[PDB]
Amino acid sequence: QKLSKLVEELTTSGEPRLNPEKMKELKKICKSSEEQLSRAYRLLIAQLTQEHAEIRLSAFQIVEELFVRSHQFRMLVVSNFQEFLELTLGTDPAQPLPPPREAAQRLRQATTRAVEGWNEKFGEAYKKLALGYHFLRHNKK
Amino acid sequence: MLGFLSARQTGLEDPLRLRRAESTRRVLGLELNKDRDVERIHGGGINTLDIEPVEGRYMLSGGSDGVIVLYDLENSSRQSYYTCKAVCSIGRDHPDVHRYSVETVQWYPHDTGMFTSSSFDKTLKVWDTNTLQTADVFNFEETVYSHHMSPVSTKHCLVAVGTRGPKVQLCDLKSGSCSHILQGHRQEILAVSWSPRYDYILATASADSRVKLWDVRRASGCLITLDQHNGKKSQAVESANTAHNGKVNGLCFTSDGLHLLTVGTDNRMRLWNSSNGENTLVNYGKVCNNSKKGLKFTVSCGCSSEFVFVPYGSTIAVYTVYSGEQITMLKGHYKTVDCCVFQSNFQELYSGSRDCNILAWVPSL
Repeated sequence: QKLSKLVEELTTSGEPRLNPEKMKELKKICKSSEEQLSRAYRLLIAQLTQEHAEIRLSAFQIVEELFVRSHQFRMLVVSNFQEFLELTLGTDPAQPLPPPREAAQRLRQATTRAVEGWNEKFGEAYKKLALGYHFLRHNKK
Repeated sequence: MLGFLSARQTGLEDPLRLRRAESTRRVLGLELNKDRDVERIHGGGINTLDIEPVEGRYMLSGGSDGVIVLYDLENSSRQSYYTCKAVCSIGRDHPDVHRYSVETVQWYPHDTGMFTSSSFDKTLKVWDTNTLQTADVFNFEETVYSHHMSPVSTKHCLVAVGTRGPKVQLCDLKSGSCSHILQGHRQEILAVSWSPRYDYILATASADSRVKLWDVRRASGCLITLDQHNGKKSQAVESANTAHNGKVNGLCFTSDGLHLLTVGTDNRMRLWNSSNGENTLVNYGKVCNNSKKGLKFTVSCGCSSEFVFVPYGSTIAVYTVYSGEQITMLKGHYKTVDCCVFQSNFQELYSGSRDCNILAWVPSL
């Protein structure tokens, strides 16, 4: 719906840059209804699973901004988020063989910095962020 | 629950009913408690965990980094949130610390004052818990995959040790004799487990796809060799009578000891009659293990229906033992899970993994 419209308007790689007005509109829409974000993750898995690395970066940034801002993606990334733990363990680490890793190295660095930020941003009881960061630092950063 | 309380209170139902039923309900509700943490001390993956059999208060943990950590599992703080602090630790600076991966660690049954631990440095060290010093060392010619002390034998205090040799070493902690060997396997013994029922029955699982039950008193080889088919494919025993179609890297007797659970690298878990080694044909589906070493898994105790918590990749898969029905998969680890140990007092599970973490699973509500 409108979630998909905003996802298309933002993830488009023809203008691959962070736009604040669209992101604040998405934040306000997600705050208006929690069900906006539960399908948004499904949209983001579309963008993470897409061929273009810029779309993956865009969907990662959208997921991060919804988790840190909307207060509805927080209840997806810091509660009922084993999908998020597995996507963190599969994104930076090697994709499970035979399937190899398809993201770009700049996207790997962006994910590393996002994990380092989220270690302190929301870690009141979610320590698997830090555990995954340590595993990366000792196995496939 | 109010029906259960009333029926206990008025005597319609044995109190046993409420205990077993509520423990089962707690186990089914087993969930990653972020309300409890285990202090991270291992620099490497945790290969083994062991909660003490008496009082269940302290837990040992052996890592691939060679260190041993001794945790306190009791909430000594008044808050509802607490961290299972590390009481002691055989660290990198302890003179007796293992040089390589600690693959198995076991509290001495009948008393908490002693515990034994084996490593890929080809040693089984016996530790005095109070002094935290080795009281004995058994060197083996080959690296140890598993050891186990009988949880039941008041009489003998042998340690069955499985190393890459085809022979099972029995090490008597009572005056020290590590010469006895049980011969009959053809490749590395990856798991050893004494029966909890019979003082002298030992089940040993090896790389040659065989599990054998020995009466260490007996002088005449294995009692029984577990057979998948029970006779449908029958051959003069030189290559047949395999327990699994791969390496058998895990053993576990059920609580009462009347059945044996073996998991092998054929991605199967089988349940065997521990008396005549007959396959009970319980399905269990597909139990993913590809471990190149021993896979330590546990069963529940004191519940209405017995469960088995088996490491399933990065998760812990919970099955019903006697029906195979997969209850659930506990998903909280980031790398493959090596060991899970069951706290039967409170239906709690502790699982260690290659991600250098020990996660507590506590029943919810």
